[PDB]
Amino acid sequence: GKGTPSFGKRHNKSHTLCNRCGRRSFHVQKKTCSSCGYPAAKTRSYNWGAKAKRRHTTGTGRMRYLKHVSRRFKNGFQTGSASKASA
Amino acid sequence: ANLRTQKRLAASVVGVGKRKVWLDPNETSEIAQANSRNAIRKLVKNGTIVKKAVTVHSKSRTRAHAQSKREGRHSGYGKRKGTREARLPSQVVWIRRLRVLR
Amino acid sequence: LKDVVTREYTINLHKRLHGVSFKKRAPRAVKEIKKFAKLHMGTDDVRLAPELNQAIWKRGVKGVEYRLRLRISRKRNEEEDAKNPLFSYVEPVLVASAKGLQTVVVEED
Amino acid sequence: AAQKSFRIKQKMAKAKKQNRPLPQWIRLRTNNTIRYNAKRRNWRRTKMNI
RNA sequence: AUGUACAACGGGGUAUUGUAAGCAGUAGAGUAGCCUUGUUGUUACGAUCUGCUGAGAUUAAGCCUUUGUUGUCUGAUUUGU
RNA sequence: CAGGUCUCCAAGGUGAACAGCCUCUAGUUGAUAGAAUAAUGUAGAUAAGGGAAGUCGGCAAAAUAGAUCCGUAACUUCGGGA
RNA sequence: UGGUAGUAGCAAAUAUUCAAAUGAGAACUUUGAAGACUGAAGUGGGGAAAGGUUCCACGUCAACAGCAGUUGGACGUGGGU
RNA sequence: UUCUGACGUGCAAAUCGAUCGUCGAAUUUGGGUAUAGGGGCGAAAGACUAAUCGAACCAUCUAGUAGCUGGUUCCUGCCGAA
RNA sequence: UGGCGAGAGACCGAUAGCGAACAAGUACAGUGAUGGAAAGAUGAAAAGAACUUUGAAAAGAGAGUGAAAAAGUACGUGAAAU
Repeated sequence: GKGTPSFGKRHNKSHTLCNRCGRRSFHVQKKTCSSCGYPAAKTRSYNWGAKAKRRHTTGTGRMRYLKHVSRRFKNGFQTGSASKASA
Repeated sequence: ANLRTQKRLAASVVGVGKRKVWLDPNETSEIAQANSRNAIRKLVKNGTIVKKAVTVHSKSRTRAHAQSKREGRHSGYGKRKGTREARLPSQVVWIRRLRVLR
Repeated sequence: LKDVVTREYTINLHKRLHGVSFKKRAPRAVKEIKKFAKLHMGTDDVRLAPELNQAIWKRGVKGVEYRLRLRISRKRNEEEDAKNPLFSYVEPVLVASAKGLQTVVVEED
Repeated sequence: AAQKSFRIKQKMAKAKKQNRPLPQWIRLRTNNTIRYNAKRRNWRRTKMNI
């Protein structure tokens, strides 16, 4: 009775999509995510989750701005525009 | 051909369910062309798909038996399986005995 | 060489559908009439008829009649021919009581 | 389900537009190792879990 | 493989149940309808009963027997001191 | 995957009945088949005479059973027991 | 990757049959003719949860449907709320 | 409940069949919500807490430690135990 | 032992080296925290097989390209079990 006829009754969801991390770990009754910790203002990661940081650090996504930062350091944070020389 | 959709459409058009339509087996190539409901309404009108009228459930032996019960027959003790206050309750008979006198 | 012979028969199904399971009798009537027409006409491609199919299944699976009048026609085949050039075609005939009738060679005119 | 919010249907739209084989012209392209689509999600095999 | 052969039917015997379907009946508890209202007064309804009816049905699929009717009767394979 | 998962509609006959059994509207005819039908199984049966003598124990089956009428003891908390 | 072994087995839910069409090929597709079943606390009509395109059409038969396949909740392409 | 029937490399990591308890209330149940690990909850069986429970699952400390079990990769020669 | 930009090796060479030489924190499993793969090498170059025939088709047989198809897109050499 504790096996397949009680896996019959299993037709709800305890978790839904998290808005922040999008991973489907958002607990509905507690109203807090269990993977990223939304809506607490920090992102939960722990030093025993060595692989979890490897799944959620920088560089795993687009790097929509930092990709351009180091290059913009190399030129010395230029402002303005360049001129025309020849050819 | 493969006339699944034609039998479904014919049941939806005529209104009788799928167990009673009659796509005739001689004109099957014609019914291979009629793929829309507007063509099913052509093939119902001229007589290529018909309705196959209802199987008879004669309530005639029922009428003869109820007529015999009206005559007094068929009501012994071996046709009497419920209790005397379940066939006709005593409270019903009492209300009839006393809505009349009152 | 011609062999277009058409005959009639009584098939006795009680001596052939004896002791069979009830939910198998009418299909065994069918498989038995095909074996009958294989025995008599000699060809091995036998076609029954939906009239004959109704005549077996008048009484469900377990009510096939005792004697039937068959009419077996050994016609010649054509049109991308099968492995024999002749086939049987087995119709029923309408009679009141099938008991008492012998076999009859049907004349074609 | 049969009466939905919008966000789940938006992800179903993405899950529809991804449920297709390779374009036939990629297999001729220079330096190609992709021989099929290794992410075909069917509905009888893998539930996407929203 | 051309035979007082065999098979499919049909006939007869044997056997099992038990008197069919249909038609008829001064049989039928009674119930109405009528008229010359009767000394069986009839017509209709009426489970059942009687007569043809020890009838009908089945009978070999592991029963018997048969001069009747209709048919079938060489397809394939291997084998030697 | 012969399991599990909340609810609405609701036909005719027997029958007290939404029981079982048969049909109408509706839907299926899908669950590998063919031939034989040995042992031993699974599922259902039926048995002469005796009757639990079987067995740890009447375990398993059988028997009763619906309705109508009559009749209904000890004990009792006086309601029942039935 | 074996022997096991082409065996154990593919047996609950009373059940299939005939002819035609497509086709290289129909026990299983389609139509028709029968025969049955669920028998309205239904193997019927709608839904909630859940699934997410499975809905619907055209084409195809490699793989899957523990047999089959010209059929499909499959495959390919589109349409649809 | 019983058959201690079926099945027991199953239809099924607990179902199938007949029998049987109860069926109007300390009833059955959907959804929401509350209670969480040495804590929750318990008409109490140490039962239940997502096939896990005399103390859940996950990761880390962690390659825990073991006087205990298993294994320990080529040849020839010289000596050789307890 | 983080990020960026560099140089190197008495290191590993695809069951090794990071979990990841490839669409690798990917496919997938779990309610979740999390767990987490496998998978490189035709040829110099697609020249990746026109054409005829058998078959319904897959394919075969010839033919042909290629140094070589005992390299044919299930593609380098291609062992042992079997």
